[PDB]
Parts: sequence; structure tokens; C-alpha cells
Amino acid sequence: RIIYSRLQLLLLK
Amino acid sequence: PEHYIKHPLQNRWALWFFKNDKSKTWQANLRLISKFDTVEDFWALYNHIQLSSNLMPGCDYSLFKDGIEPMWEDEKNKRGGRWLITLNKQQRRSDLDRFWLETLLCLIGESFDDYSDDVCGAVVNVRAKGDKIAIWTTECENREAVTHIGRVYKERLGLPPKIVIGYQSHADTATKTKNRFVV
Ligand SMILES: C[n+]1cn([C@@H]2O[C@H](COP(=O)(O)OP(=O)(O)OP(=O)(O)O)[C@@H](O)[C@H]2O)c2nc(N)[nH]c(=O)c21
Repeated sequence: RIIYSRLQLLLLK
Repeated sequence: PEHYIKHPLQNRWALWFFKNDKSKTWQANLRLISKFDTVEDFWALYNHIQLSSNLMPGCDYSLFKDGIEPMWEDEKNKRGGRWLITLNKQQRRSDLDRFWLETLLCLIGESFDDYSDDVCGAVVNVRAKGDKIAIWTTECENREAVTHIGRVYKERLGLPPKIVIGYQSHADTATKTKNRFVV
């Protein structure tokens, strides 16, 4: 499964 | 790792808007805003749209897995239910937008480990009496999955142990509500 942490999602903003 | 590739999501998601200004039937007030299946496209959409706190009272956003309509009647919601976050009026300013964004991130990031497939979507209701945010799951009788999802959510929102949240079945919500579970 493709999982993203909170940090990962925010860095990609 | 190369950086010209978008970061795909496990699921494609659909964002819906509701405002009670088109029909006297509830369902005809729903608008599909957009769909996305990458992190970059999520942010492009999120950056384009109003903060929940800036919506007129009576409006909703709903983010659901593509294929699941944001309503009780969907095959994947009818046996399901929601973890409900109830906000006081002052929390529109302090907590609504940050809690909603954290909810969106929980969803798109598949943050519920073995039970991510039980997640259907999430809804924010902007309301004059008090705003609500909820995560909707597919089966209200799966105690293990439901409780796990609630505990993840509470942890991700940073709610302390003395703040209890409740889970209600949609079948109960729709009938003229008790908690099936609390965490
Ligand atoms: C989520 N949903 C809301 N409605 C209708 O919209 C009304 C408002 O439901 P609401 O969830 O928007 O809450 P609100 O805070 O406005 O009021 P309350 O939750 O009833 O206290 C419901 O009572 C239904 O008549 C719905 N009607 C149908 N058929 N299906 C749905 O999934 C659905």
C-alpha cells in the first residue's frame, strides 16, 4: 500500500 | 529518487460541496468539485478552495473514495457509521480548519494501517449551532476496525485522553443518537 506520513504530505505542498 | 514523477495516492478521491440553495431534496444540493489521485493534485485543489471556516453556515465539504457517494444510501455507507468531532462556536476559529486539514491528510495518506480499507470518507459540516467533522467507515459492527480507526484519528488530531469521541451508525443517525463505541 502507498502510505504517506503527515511530514511527507506537508513537504509536498 | 527522481523528482519529475507525481506522488501517487493509494486511492483516487472525490471532493464534494453541499449548500442548501438548489433543491428542497437534500441530494440535489450536492456538487462534485473535483477528483485527484496524487499528492500534488490534492494540494492544487486544496489551495484553490475556501477554508471551511470561510464557508457560509449550512455548507459541507465531503472527501470520499471515488465510487462512494457521500451519503448514507451508498452501498459502502449504509451498514457503516462515523466517528464524530463536535466543535463549539469558538472552535470555528481555533480548530476547524486545522482539524479538517489533518482529517484530509489522514485519509489521502492511508493512515489507518490494516483498517484503511474500512474508511469511506470524511465530512465537515459548517453550522451556526456548532461545526462537525466526521470520518465515515463502511461497517458499524466491526468493533476492531472501528475502534482502531477512532484511536488513530484521535491521536492525529492531538486530542487528550479526557476528550472522548463517539461513533454512531448511519442507520441510527437516520432514524428519529446513541454511540456504538467511544475512544
Ligand atoms: C448526510 N445526510 C444529511 N441528510 C439530510 O440533511 C439533514 C441534516 O443533516 P446534516 O448531517 O447536514 O446535519 P445538520 O447539522 O444540518 O442537522 P442534523 O444532523 O439533522 O442535526 C438530515 O437530517 C437529512 O434530512 C441526508 N439525507 C439523505 N437522504 N442521505 C444522507 O446521507 C444525508
